[PDB]
Amino acid sequence: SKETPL
Amino acid sequence: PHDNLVLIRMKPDENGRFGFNVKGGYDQKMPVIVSRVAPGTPADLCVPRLNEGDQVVLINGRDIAEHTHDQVVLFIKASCGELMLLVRPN
Repeated sequence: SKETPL
Repeated sequence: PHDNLVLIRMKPDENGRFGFNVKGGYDQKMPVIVSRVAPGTPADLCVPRLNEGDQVVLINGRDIAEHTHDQVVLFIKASCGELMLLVRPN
């Protein structure tokens, strides 16, 4: 489960 | 999602950041969900506010239903001069 901050 | 949707507009900060995290896409067998919202950032101070658990439907008017996590991230990174999001509150 990939998570990325923006 | 198509019944109770919310249109959010936010300008990026000095470093070109919005202050929110995303999870899911097409490569991940899960829809695009706003997992975390940082305090005092464009995503936290915009009207209407981008909340945790919101399912992302559109990014700058583009349908991201068939797009991967990396593409979704890069589409948000291309709106920096404002980011448009159509979400489903949860």
